[PDB]
Amino acid sequence: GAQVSSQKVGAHENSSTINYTTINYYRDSASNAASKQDFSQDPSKFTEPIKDVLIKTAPMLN
Amino acid sequence: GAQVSSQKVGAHENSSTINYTTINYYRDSASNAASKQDFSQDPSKFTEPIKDVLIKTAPMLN
Amino acid sequence: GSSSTAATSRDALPNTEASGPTHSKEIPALTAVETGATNPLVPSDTVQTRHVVQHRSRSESSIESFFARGACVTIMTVDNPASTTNK
Amino acid sequence: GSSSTAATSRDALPNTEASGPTHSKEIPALTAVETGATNPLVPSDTVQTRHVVQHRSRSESSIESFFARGACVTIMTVDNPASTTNKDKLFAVWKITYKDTVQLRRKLEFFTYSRFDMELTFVVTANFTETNNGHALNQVYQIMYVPPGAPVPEKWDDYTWQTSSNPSIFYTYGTAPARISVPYVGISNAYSHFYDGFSKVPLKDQSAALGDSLYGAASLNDFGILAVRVVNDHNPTKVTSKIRVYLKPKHIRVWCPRPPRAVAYYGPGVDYKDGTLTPLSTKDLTTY
Amino acid sequence: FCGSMMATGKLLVSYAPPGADPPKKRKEAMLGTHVIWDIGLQSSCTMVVPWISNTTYRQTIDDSFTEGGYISVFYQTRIVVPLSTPREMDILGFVSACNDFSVRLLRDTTHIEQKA
Amino acid sequence: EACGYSDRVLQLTLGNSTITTQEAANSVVAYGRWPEYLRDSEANPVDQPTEPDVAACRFYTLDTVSWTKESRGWWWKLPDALRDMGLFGQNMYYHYLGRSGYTVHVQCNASKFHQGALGVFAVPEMCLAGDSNTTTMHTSYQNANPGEKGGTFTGTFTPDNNQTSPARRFCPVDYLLGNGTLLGNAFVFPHQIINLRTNNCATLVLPYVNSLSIDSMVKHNNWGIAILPLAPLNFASESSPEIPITLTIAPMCCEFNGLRNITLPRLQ
Amino acid sequence: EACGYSDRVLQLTLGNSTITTQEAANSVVAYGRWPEYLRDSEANPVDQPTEPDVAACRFYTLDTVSWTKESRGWWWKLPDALRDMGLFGQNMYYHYLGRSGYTVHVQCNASKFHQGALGVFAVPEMCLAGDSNTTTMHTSYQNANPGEKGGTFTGTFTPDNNQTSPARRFCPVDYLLGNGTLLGNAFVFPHQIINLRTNNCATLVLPYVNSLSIDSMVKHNNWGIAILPLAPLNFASESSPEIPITLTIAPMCCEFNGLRNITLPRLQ
Amino acid sequence: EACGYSDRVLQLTLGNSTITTQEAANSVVAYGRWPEYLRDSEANPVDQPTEPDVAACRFYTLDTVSWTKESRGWWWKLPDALRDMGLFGQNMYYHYLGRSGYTVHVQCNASKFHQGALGVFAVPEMCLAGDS
Ligand SMILES: CCCCCCCCCCCCC/C=C/[C@@H](O)[C@@H](N)CO
Ligand SMILES: *C(=O)CCCCCCCCCCCCC
Ligand SMILES: *C(=O)CCCCCCCCCCCCC
Repeated sequence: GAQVSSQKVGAHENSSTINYTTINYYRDSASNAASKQDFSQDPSKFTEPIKDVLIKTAPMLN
Repeated sequence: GAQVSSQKVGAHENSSTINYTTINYYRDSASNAASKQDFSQDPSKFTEPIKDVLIKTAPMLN
Repeated sequence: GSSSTAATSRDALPNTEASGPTHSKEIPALTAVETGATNPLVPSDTVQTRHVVQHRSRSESSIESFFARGACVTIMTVDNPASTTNK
Repeated sequence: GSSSTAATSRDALPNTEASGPTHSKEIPALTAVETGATNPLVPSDTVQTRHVVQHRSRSESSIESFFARGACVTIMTVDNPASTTNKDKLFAVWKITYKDTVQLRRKLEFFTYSRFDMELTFVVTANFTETNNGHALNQVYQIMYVPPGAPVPEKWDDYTWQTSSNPSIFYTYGTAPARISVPYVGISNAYSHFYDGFSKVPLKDQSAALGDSLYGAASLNDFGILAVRVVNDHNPTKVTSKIRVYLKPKHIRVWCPRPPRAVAYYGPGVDYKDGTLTPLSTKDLTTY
Repeated sequence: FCGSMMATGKLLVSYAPPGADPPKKRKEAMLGTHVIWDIGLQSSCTMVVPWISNTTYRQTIDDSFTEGGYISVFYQTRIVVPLSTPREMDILGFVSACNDFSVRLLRDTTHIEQKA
Repeated sequence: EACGYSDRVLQLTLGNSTITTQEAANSVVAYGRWPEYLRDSEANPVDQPTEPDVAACRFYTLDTVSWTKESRGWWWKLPDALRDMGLFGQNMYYHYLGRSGYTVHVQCNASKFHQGALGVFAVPEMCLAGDSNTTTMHTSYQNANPGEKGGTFTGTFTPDNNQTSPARRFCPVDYLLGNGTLLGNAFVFPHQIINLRTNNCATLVLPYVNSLSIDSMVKHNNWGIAILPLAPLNFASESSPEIPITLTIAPMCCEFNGLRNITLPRLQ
Repeated sequence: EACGYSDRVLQLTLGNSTITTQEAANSVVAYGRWPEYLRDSEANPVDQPTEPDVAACRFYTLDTVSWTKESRGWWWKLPDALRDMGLFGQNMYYHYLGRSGYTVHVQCNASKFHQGALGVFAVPEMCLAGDSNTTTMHTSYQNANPGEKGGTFTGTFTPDNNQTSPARRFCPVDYLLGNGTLLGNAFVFPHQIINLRTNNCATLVLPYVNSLSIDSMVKHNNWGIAILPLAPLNFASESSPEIPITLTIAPMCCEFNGLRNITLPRLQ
Repeated sequence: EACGYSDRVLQLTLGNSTITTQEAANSVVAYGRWPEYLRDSEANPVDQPTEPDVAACRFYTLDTVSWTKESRGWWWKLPDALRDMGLFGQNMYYHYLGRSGYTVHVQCNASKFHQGALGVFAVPEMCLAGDS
């Protein structure tokens, strides 16, 4: 049941992808650690909540 | 996700390559131990920084 | 057995593209905040920019990353006196 | 599953080759240091050598190997007095750096720029100060990391110790010395062991005192500070504790080599002080 | 521009990267990164302050070494209005981050506290 | 070359300027790295950079200094030394950020009957020691940056004692490389030796070196040019001989960012 | 564009500077020729040219002048007007030869209740008439070149009578285009009209014009920018109204040859 | 539209009510989410729901307030503000539970010679501070 993943490597030694192994000991999801393998989304719903899609090169008001 | 490598063996017992097993527990590279699997390079950039490559058998100045 | 492993919180932000001069009918700089929206502008829209390969990430600013830290919510006080004490 | 495993740091150095007599127009021994270069010569170039199979390695002299050791960068002092005492409960505030001590600093300084993941190990020791006889229950220390900009603690017990966002280590006395890892956190592409300049530009048109700043000093606050305290409440019998911080540079890289510090360190900069400028000892030109 | 429709004008929005005398006159401000905003139907005008710095990252505190420079505003020509119209108006200003923007090294803020 | 070509005789050409030399000990390229423009993969400042090319990337000749039996050595800082040099200094002051490499050509001729050896060194981040024993890192911006005329080394450390009105300047002692380390080891740094009997000069091609891709040329000096007498000047029998040391330098593959109004520094 | 786009609303961007306009009468490109670098087939000076690009090829805003019922008109000369403008003036003075095009943006807004028409003209080799009737072609270099502040036109020709100590300057009469020809015909020259009721400004894109491929920017002015009131300023009922005329100009595809020491002109 | 259509001119129609506007700055849809009925996958109360449709899902015009140099601002709460509005308020009071979206149209005209800017905000769970 071992879950193997990739570490986004910062400062590399004078020493190919590096990995880290994770295994869940408990039956309850809540007991589990944070994956940190999270997703980004486009701000649109907040920065441009307007009915009629807007084109930056053209006049906002027309 | 286990990383198996070779130990450069020093003083051998009256007892074929010997190996050691390594596994990364953390998601962050920084948390990881030092591989010590490092590389050497030729001193040239410091011992012979001269524009015109030099041949030891011949006159340095010509 | 072993299980190995779209935009990720730790993916590099968008690269800055080389931009030259402009004499057109297109008006990015001009807008109308009244509509409730925020002008999606970028450096290359109002000035002459060079090509830049972006390595920076929003990894640490993600919802989990932002709160991924143990915080003190209270200090409880208890005790164990001498049998004799009146309290 | 299992992943198994050009010149390696631990590869055997070059073998010495058998060399005979010579009567030629080739002049290896002769050269010209003026060019800025160092004669790549080897025993077989100036003398008759035998064949030797070389087993020796430069493994231990590699950048990582050279620094692969925990070094003491500071000693923090904190305490926990009797509630009654008039003087304040003593909590420690240390500005993070490798210059408060000399050993590790001299090693890092063999080079201009550096890059590396930092491993901090904390050795905590406590003791009784007064010819008293009262005792004290096992102490629990709180090592809080306060980055530049964040509310620096003013009292052993003020709101800041909540550490909602800042990273804190809650160490328990008598237990295996505390340890944490830190990535390459520099605002630059590499740590600067030396900065030949200033944080400010003195502008004519503007008052002298304003444009002034320290020589060789960049960010007034490079990496913030380490704020340590004893979490336990004031105890009738006073107990003083000391926190020794061991710093080890891992996954390290270095650039542009320099000549080692030849004379006694005098402050955070390259400054030397009178009376310490004569390192070398007396020894005659013609005496073995 | 929250002034009346009958009110015209041309303003100069400037951005001057650190290292020199902070602009106190259009002349100096005009010499650096800027935008000549012309007031009309399009109520608002956006000036992009490009990521121009020596260090890969700047400090979230006042610091000579990681200084960002100067943002100043001026009258390109002058706010002109007809009769029966208000000679004085207010302009609101807004700030936001471009898609190339990021932050790091999470920390506790000073903008809130619990003295007691 | 059986055709004639040789290590001692070179011809360097940058923009409208050309340097010739019949007595050179070859030429040195710092850390084996030839000066280059800032790559897209390594770039930071997003704005279209200013590349003066031939207008600035040419040979500027600084004020000629005099070498004598008494001389303890001379020092300069880059870009500081070129700050007032034609279009290069102008572009450096008009911009917040700037990066540049250099071709350093140190000229010093004499005669087959003269003696002496000039140790010419190119030092990255050449931080120098101050004149004060009561305070530290106190050397003022004005004194730390001599400009074209550069500074000089002293055979002896003499502390600034005027606590009230401090000289606030450097006290670089020769045998300690002006920075707490033994001169004998300065050779680990990109360099060349001007040995009167062997050569007229020293040519060092320096790359842009630094913890950052591009930085503040006005606040920070990337390279330090140190010239010390390894072997003292000496001639025939004259008790007080003398020979000039002329220093000519040329900026390379240099580029600038963050354009605004000109920077007027308080240099005095 | 059904999408929104229009002749009246433009956005010009050069280097680190951007100009916006919601009330323009389109834009004019002198003789249908867009500014360009000197071609090999047409080149003269053999040395590698200096091309400042973004450092000089950007928008400089000159000193804002005031338009009133009394104003007879204003005049400027290129490159003269930009001679003291950042890196462009610096590169112009450091070089013997130089060539450059321009994007001239004349700004002048008012109100739906104001009246008036500004005749904005781009004149090649704009030679102006002197103040003397006893002598000719006598206008001094200092007076012929006002720099950024430019000069102005007069409704009347009044001869310099001080024979002993001559004013040695221009007497440009409005209706005669300051040069012996009728203003009504100035329109044969690249131009635009700023009619208060129709538009905020005038945008003229000027190419490098001249009998030579490249010339002396300091000795010779290629273009003349003349601004005269075709129809007098007028507002509601105010007897003495006023509105600013701001002039912003940007050098284009500009290049320089014959680099040497900086030219220090006797401008006073 | 080369045909005429524009951002400033809109026509909204709900049930027996229609709103027209020749001077609008487009329209905003909170969090990019258009009002919708409760889905089976997300439903809680098991009883057949009451959906008034056109009887309640139409335009109610509240009491007109006056804007002056002195005005510091105004506030309202939903559904509270519509509690007494025809069939919508009736159905709201007759039922234990209820859910609803809204199309908020704030009207305020003047003249090309007037000045001023009204900041109109839609705040989720707008908890306000007390007087004590
Ligand atoms: C709970 C413990 C958290 C520990 C937090 C440590 C983060 C700060 C580490 C800073 C590393 C500094 C290393 C030395 C850098 C110096 O050489 C600089 N002056 C050079 O750039
Ligand atoms: C999937 O996990 C199969 C591989 C198992 C690897 C050994 C597990 C190590 C110890 C786990 C026991 C779980 C603790 C409750
Ligand atoms: C790759 O690792 C698959 C083989 C797993 C071997 C068992 C791992 C032993 C315990 C690891 C758990 C990781 C701790 C966070």
